[PDB]
Amino acid sequence: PSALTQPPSASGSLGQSVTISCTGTSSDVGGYNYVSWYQQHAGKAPKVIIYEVNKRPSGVPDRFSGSKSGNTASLTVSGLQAEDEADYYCSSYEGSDNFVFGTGTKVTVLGQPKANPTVTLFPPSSEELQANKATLVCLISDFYPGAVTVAWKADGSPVKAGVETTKPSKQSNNKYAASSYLSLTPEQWKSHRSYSCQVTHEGSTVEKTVAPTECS
Amino acid sequence: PSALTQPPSASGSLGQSVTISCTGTSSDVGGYNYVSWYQQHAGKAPKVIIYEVNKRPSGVPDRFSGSKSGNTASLTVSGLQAEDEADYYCSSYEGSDNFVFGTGTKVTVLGQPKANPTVTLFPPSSEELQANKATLVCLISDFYPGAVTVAWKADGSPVKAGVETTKPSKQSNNKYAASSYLSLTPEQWKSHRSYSCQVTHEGSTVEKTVAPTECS
Amino acid sequence: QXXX
Repeated sequence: PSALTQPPSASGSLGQSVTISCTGTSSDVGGYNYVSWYQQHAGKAPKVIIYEVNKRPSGVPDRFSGSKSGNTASLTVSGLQAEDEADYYCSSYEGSDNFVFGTGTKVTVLGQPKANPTVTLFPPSSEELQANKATLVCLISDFYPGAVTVAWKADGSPVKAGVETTKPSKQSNNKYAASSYLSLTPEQWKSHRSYSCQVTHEGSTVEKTVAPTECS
Repeated sequence: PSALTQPPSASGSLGQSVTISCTGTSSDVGGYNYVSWYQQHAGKAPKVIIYEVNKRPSGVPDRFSGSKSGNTASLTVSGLQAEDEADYYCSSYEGSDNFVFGTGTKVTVLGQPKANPTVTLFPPSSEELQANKATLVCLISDFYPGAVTVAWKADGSPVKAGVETTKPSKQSNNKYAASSYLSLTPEQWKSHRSYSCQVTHEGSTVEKTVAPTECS
Repeated sequence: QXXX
């Protein structure tokens, strides 16, 4: 197991070529080849489109191609069509029960200008600290395509624990909102210098940072 | 061409069991011991919970069960866990390097307990204020089932302006999170006594307030 | 999983 690093969104104007990456960690996508790509049309099931790094299955179209330099595999759609909108997924068959899957990439044919998110990070309020609770929130809004990667960092070091992130929910302005949160012990809150909400969206990652003070 | 035949929906009572069948052909499910069952939770990545008919990956649920008959493979989830709510797809080898996929099941866990939402209201961040913006977040977390009504107030009067509310998304504890945000000028914020977030759920209404009464 |  693990997850293989894919990019959040991967969008093109009807016509261009687009490259999706899957960057693995030695073990699985790292010098070893059962690297396969699946297409996940909105609501239907996966269709494998490229087996074994560059080979494609019966009935897949030539404009799809695969490649793998070292720790990264690639798929390239050359001649982006409407029906190329789907999510793509990579994976690696190690040598056993646990074949690893990648993160997913929303390929989007662009219908408006691209929007890079407005990341806003909020500290645990004083009232909440009152009740002896602490929740941080990372508001991610006004972005398009509607797919991002959130990530957390406690005092520099990445954080897995108290975290949840919502699906992109298209606002009234058809740009998207999403949010992520970290709940903790107040002492946990005081056990660190700083916290970061770090978001990946196409070309730009943005990492925002909070810190504990002592207002009341 | 065609696919593998699965049922939409297959809900067990919590604690009991659910079986998902996958019916195919003499050429696929009916001709090889390569039947693969996948999970894939709402919005996350597909996960192999069963390879080769009846083989689990190492740390897979000890009572995820695989069984071929003829052209029919069967996954038995025993000990219906809430976290089992997901889509389930089957797949089969299908001659000369192909691999066909099942239509996909939605599995539900009948009898999950209701949970009224935690409502965390956050005021204009310190920082953001420097940058001359104000954004309130209303975090609606840990509710079940997946429906809420957020309405905001300014001194007990509806605000239809600059509020935006994410659809709810399941969290790792299969309850839901969601957010509502209100964009204001520091003028607005500092000129209105209290903003309220009113989260209505299952006939219950919890309302949180916030005042420009934060040291600074 | 290859499998295959």
